[PDB]
Amino acid sequence: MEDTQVAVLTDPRTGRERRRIALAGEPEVTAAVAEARGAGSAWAALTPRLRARCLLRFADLIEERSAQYVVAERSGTGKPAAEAAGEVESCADLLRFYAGALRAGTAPAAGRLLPGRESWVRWEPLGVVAAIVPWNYPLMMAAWRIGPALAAGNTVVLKPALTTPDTALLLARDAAETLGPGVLVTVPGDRDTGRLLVESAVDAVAFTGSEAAGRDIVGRAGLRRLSLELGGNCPAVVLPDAPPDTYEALVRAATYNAGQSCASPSRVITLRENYQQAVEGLAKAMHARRAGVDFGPLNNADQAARYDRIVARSGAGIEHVAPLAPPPGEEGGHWRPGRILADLPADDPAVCEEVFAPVLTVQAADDPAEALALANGMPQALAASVWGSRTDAVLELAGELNAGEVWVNCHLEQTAELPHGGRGTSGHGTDMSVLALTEYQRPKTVTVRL
Amino acid sequence: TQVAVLTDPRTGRERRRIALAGEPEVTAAVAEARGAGSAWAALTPRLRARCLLRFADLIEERSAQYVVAERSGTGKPAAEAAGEVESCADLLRFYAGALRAGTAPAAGRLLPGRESWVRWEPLGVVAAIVPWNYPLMMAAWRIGPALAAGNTVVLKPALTTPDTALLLARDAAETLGPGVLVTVPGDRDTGRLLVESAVDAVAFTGSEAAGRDIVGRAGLRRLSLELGGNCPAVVLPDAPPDTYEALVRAATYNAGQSCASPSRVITLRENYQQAVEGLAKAMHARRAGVDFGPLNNADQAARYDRIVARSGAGIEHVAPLAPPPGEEGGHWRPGRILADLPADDPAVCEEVFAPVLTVQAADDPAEALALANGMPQALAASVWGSRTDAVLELAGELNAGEVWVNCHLEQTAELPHGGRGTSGHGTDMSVLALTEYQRPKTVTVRL
Ligand SMILES: NC(=O)c1ccc[n+]([C@@H]2O[C@H](COP(=O)([O-])OP(=O)(O)OC[C@H]3O[C@@H](n4cnc5c(N)ncnc54)[C@H](O)[C@@H]3O)[C@@H](O)[C@H]2O)c1
Ligand SMILES: NC(=O)c1ccc[n+]([C@@H]2O[C@H](COP(=O)([O-])OP(=O)(O)OC[C@H]3O[C@@H](n4cnc5c(N)ncnc54)[C@H](O)[C@@H]3O)[C@@H](O)[C@H]2O)c1
Repeated sequence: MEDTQVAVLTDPRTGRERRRIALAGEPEVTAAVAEARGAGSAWAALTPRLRARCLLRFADLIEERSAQYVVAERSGTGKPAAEAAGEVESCADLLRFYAGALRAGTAPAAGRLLPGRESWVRWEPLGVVAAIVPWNYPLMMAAWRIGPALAAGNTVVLKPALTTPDTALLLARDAAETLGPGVLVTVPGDRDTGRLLVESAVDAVAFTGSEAAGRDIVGRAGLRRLSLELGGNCPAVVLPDAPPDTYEALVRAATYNAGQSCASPSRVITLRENYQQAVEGLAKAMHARRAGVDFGPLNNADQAARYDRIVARSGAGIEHVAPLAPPPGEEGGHWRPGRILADLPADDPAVCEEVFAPVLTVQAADDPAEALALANGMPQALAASVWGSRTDAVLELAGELNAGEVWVNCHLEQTAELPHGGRGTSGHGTDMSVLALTEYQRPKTVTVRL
Repeated sequence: TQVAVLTDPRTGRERRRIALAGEPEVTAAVAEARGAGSAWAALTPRLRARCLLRFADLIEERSAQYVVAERSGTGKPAAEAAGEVESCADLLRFYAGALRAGTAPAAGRLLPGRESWVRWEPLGVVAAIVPWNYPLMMAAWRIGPALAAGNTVVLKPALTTPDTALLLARDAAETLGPGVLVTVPGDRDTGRLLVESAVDAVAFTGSEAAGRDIVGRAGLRRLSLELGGNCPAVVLPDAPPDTYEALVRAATYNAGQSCASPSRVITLRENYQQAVEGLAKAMHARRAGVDFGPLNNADQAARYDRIVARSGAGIEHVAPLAPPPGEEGGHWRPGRILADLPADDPAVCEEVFAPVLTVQAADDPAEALALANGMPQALAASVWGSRTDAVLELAGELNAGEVWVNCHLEQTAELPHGGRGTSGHGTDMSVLALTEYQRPKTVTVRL
């Protein structure tokens, strides 16, 4: 029976049609998983040398076509040119990192561990990995999952978010040229496509997205290996001797990708002495950041309405709204301005919810110990920053914060070598660094009687 | 509070009446472990390792009581229980040492103008839920790395075998500090209440059905699963002379109640009959009640009966049953060799969890590998043969976390164990186990 599900995608900067795309249903998901399964034996049988070379060519091909990736990434996100260009560079770098890391791995030392036996330990891939990724960093979130998965010798079915299939489709095209047909397969679709993929004949699921989706996936993934990266609600603890550029730096991080980052600063926590300085300093810095000029739109109409709802429900006694300046002809885009909210209770909706927009709340604590309690007082625990001059104060807080990343006098700065990953309700995945490879491979002990 | 009335599996007679924990007791146990978490996590690695070394030595100092306790609800022979007490202490010493010797991604100037480093941090309170087949060792496998990583632990032993878990909690209190390890006896609903409690992670060892339930019940808690095996032993025609004796020894260890016990013997056509007869001769010398212990409980014995009755095996060799006088009411089942059976036979596809071996023939090593890898479960395997290229090529191809060559069921604290497929994806033993119980933190400092 002839049947095609269709999405008419729109540019978030303008609201106009940009792309009509067919969505994958059960037949396309089943076929994609079978294609990756069929490519698995030849891909896994490559030596590390040959596998690394393929991934290096993959990264160079992305780089060679970087202008095309930049346009594709911006079409569905509204990202500024400079942010998209940086993320294409970071994508290729991450692939190069794992290309090199897959040859440099270690295992428990081999030898005579049992009397009269020679033993060693080898690492082996899981098989087919499903990677399901959101719209906020389509290319980078794809790279975080497929990089280590492919490098560990798995094949991959990649399911991008409904509004941002574009770079995932280019990745599949360029992987076919450099890794081989079927090694990386992309299936565009909405949430239902993702659910079908989780129930398919894949060996593992690598998910990045909302907590509600994460909780649904846990149940329906069964005994498949599961890696979750969920929301953050990240604190920034600002001490009275914080450096002069603290407010500019925090506002720069909060308006990067229009504040649509898991690890963006959200909950600014000061002491009593610097509370009003921080509110005014953040308000002045944010006011210089104009939506439509200095950062992009929110991804879609649901995000903009959600922003509106949380702002309306907040009991903030102080509210500073930055300018809204959509370019000519872009009034139909999902533009929302920067906001600073202050004078609000510890359980305020703007504090407790992940706003996912350039909104900063400001709370005051009596002393560093209460600031730490506020910072660690949320169920999510992903990233954090500390701002201050005194080594003992900031490094002690850095050890105490419940987060996979703690920045001191900076925020939202990442590199392929250093891990990222949550606690609490943020999921327990590890992205970046050599530590990410372990999620996609399993050890085998071989013990030989002499 | 409900009271469980436990019986001795060697006799069927009452042996212990012990409280079965419900929600109030589970909730209080988790709060006790949570209250101990801050001081335990604050110990330096030097002090934490010294605590765990004293824990291991206290267990060995009290090994006679651990042996009696372990045997009481299992029926294990004395020599097997004594060896498992030694392995328990050794594993604790291994993780005492490993916790000081860890590494992390190298620190330094990874970003311009930034100094970065990576530290490891505990999850918090870990729930350890373990089965009755190796009560002490499976407790050790979970609590060892969890405690060494700075977590406190709530340990939920199987209903029929709380005995050594209670001793561990007493001896942990004396060496690690009160509340660092808390033991909660109970049944599967005690375990479900623990999964739903305010623990940060669940480390589970047991049946596939329970694992599937726990996945849905555990929510966003970090989860580690060690589930069933159905382990093949590929026996080539040039396998060494002691092959059948060694396979039978591994299959009757702990009355075959091992996740990694050999189950599916797979030969070629030229050595098929030799294997059936050699295994039957070796198994016939192992008499249930003298040379190995009972099955754990009446459910296990009935499960044995159902699988054997359902099998379409054309060949069946039954070893003798010889329970001592006074032990006629225990859950005794004999060793068995089954052969001449289809590839989807119940005895082949199910984990019998008793001293039963099936024997199947393949045309060549390629088809032997297909059979060995043709099950949903994928935990451990062995290969028996003399030629280096043949056995080592098979060892690479088998889907298993452990492959033994010309041996079976031999483990040590340094070397990992862990499943694929429907066997779960946890890692036990080796330094690799520690990662399940800790999380990295990148600290990046602006210069
Ligand atoms: N922890 C991290 O590293 C990280 C990184 C980026 C984003 N995030 C989080 O992701 C969230 C973004 O929200 P969103 O609305 O884009 O997330 P979402 O969960 O709605 O969508 C994410 C992806 O999952 C798919 N999906 C949704 N429900 C599914 C289901 N039941 N089964 C299978 N697939 C399903 C979607 O189609 C999409 O591809 C934020 O909470 C953010 O913090 C976390
Ligand atoms: N390393 C491994 O992979 C490994 C090691 C030993 C045993 N095993 C497997 O363990 C199995 C033993 O079977 P069994 O019947 O004793 O196991 P089981 O799953 O019935 O019980 C195991 C433990 O889990 C508890 N439990 C049961 N259901 C639960 C639930 N829904 N939620 C929480 N806790 C629950 C029980 O009370 C007990 O403490 C075998 O299949 C064997 O292969 C695996």
